[PDB]
Amino acid sequence: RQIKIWFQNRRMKWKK
Repeated sequence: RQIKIWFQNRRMKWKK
């Protein structure tokens, strides 16, 4: 399945 790096790859694109 997914949801492991998915939005994490869209997460890495953050401002944290």
